[PDB]
Amino acid sequence: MKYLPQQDPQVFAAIEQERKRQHAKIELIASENFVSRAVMEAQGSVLTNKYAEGYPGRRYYGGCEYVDIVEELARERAKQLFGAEHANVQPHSGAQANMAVYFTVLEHGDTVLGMNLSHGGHLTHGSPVNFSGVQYNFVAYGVDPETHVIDYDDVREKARLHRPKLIVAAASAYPRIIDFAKFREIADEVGAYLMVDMAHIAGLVAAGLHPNPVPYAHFVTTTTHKTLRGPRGGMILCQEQFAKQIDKAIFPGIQGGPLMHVIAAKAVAFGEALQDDFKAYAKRVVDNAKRLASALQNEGFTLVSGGTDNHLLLVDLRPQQLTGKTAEKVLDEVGITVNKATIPYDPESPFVTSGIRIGTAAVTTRGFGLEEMDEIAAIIGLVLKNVGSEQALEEARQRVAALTD
Amino acid sequence: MKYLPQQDPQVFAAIEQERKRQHAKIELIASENFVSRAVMEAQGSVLTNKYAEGYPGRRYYGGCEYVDIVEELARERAKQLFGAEHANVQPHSGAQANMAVYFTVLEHGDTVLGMNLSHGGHLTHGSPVNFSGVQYNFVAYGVDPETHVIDYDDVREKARLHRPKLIVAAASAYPRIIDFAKFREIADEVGAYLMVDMAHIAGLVAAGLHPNPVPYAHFVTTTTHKTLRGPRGGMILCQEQFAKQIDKAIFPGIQGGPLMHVIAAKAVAFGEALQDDFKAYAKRVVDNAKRLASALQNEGFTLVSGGTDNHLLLVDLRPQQLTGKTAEKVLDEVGITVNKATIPYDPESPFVTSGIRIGTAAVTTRGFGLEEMDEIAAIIGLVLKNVGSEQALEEARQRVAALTD
Repeated sequence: MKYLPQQDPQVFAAIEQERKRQHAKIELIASENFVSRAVMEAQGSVLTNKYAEGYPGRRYYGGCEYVDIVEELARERAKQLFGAEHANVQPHSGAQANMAVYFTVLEHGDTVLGMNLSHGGHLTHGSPVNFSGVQYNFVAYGVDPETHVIDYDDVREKARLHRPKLIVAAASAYPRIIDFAKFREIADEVGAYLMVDMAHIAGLVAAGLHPNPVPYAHFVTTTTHKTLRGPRGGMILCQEQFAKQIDKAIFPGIQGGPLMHVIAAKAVAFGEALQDDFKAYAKRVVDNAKRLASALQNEGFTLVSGGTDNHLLLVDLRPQQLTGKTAEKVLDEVGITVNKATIPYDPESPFVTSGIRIGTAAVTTRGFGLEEMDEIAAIIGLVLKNVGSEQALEEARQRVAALTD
Repeated sequence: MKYLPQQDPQVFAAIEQERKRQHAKIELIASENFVSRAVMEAQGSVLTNKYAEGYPGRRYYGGCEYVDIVEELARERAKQLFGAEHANVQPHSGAQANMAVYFTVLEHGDTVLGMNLSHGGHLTHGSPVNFSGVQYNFVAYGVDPETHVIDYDDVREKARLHRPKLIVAAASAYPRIIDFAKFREIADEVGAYLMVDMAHIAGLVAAGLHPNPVPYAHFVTTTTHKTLRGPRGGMILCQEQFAKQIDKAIFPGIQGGPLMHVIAAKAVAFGEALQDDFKAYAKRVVDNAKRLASALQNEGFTLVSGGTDNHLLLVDLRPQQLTGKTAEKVLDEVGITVNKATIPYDPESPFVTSGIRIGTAAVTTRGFGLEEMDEIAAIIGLVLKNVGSEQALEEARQRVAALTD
């Protein structure tokens, strides 16, 4: 940076702290990643100055010729990446992408069937303190209490009983492959739309390491900042038959001016994802997650569903008589960042929990491999088996530092 | 830029076109401005990598110590700038800022009273194709058909008749000072909340050139990218008594992860606005708008309300037998960017219109003054009085080029 240090010493100092923090810690938040310098440059461009309500070639402001090129690059590369008939790259966030789809096909009070929030479902999949659960009548399907895999007979029974207008598949904390074919079959049975929220798994889908929801879903929503490794924002994919309706839902429905600089950054991230090396990266994410899972089991930890098919895993800490809150706190003390997480049929509140959620997307981006996964698991074991030993915690601290250089 | 040119030639070429476009054109879109290099650097920072759901010191993710500092700088500087008891700097946009306030105090189907959309009111103030008009029952107050000033007796009558739960004041195309005291008096009479959407005038308010709505309104919403000259986004100001409710409306109500890099950029923009030179700038914006108004009248143009008290003006093109659409198109041909705009009691559709909307915030930022205002008015006169003369249009083109260097 050149201008920020002089203009705003306070903001610059805080940003610099954050930058150094991102290098020093072992970042295991499943939803996080590190974007490229190109992506950041796009976000830091003069495109923030441009009002561009509407869509390419159909704007409500003149002078959009070039931001049109940018948005179209984003849309076309997204369509290449996922094989979708239509893309809307304007959603400000995952929240707004989901909001727009709901706005398109539902009226206030309509019944929607989503994943149980304590079993992996997201806040925007029906929380009663979120717009989703306040605006619409959400019911939930669950995972099997033993396997922790989605119970498709439960999905089917809930759908047949409650007759939702929309079924939502996908999750913020589900460590196994989702069967989109079965979701569509159930949706077809009850005459419901199917929406898939692939936010967490979007990069994996792009790399062919998770089945693609696009052929099975009427709508696919996603964020651009998780496994897709792009800027912070949302996107909607859909068949051509819903394109007009989806576009109208975003604008003039639920948003105004799009963030053209962020859309530029989306285009850049999609360009990166189209490359062979992104596919290799995504494989290492999944490989690393399996390795970390196995290594954690070797340390004596129980994992939700007994492992992982994707980028993320959940540790069930009940055998160690620890809460997720306690584990999160102590791992923070040694420089390892995780989330506390509710496990299926968790006896604890969502504010305490019996689990931690871990993902490998971020550490994989920084070049961590299988050996690093073994060491991360060993450090977690050292810490969680010795929460009362300051010497153990200091050793962990030193081993964390050794990993991050 | 260093990394974008190599990584993504296509995106870089389009951004470069846009940058050069921003220099070449006379940008008169009332809602636009040019942000500083510091603001852009903040947006282009690694803060995009950080999930920070929740609020400073009360996050749902660890490792937020430094992004907390950034958000708090934004909130505290906003409170300094506007004298508000509470700020929420998380809204992704003006749309979401407004959405959050509505979510806080209204239930589905509640009556809201806003400014007539063809008289200056915004899309999010009750359009039937926007969430506002679909989710809530909007009624409208109008301006006087002769003076084009808000008819406060009409505000009062509509409020007393329809008994709204919320009254919205403020506008996307109102060229005069709004009387917030009178709005609060009417709101008090009918037991309604008052929300002021100061998006357009926020920079002017910060510089003491427009009365501050904060003391009169229960909620004040704004964008950060118009006269405030910040990054693209939203903000809500309110009294302490609504702070918890407003914060909960943004999260977990209507959004997820905030854009921490954009929040950094907001902090920077607020820092700039706190400086003496921003106050001088804002005065020049208003001075330039008055000068441009007077110069346009000298050219024989009729202005909505007969002039301006702020950054923007509307030309009523009916005396010239031109539509706003025609004027917008031909001005585009010579390198002047305006919007077509509905005038009060416009005989034309909102897609054709009888007016153009012009603002001086952007040209003032690039250093234009009173002499430049005279020339801009003279060029507009030359063009709009000679729409069929290619030689006149080429002369205009050359005079536009002379202004932008």
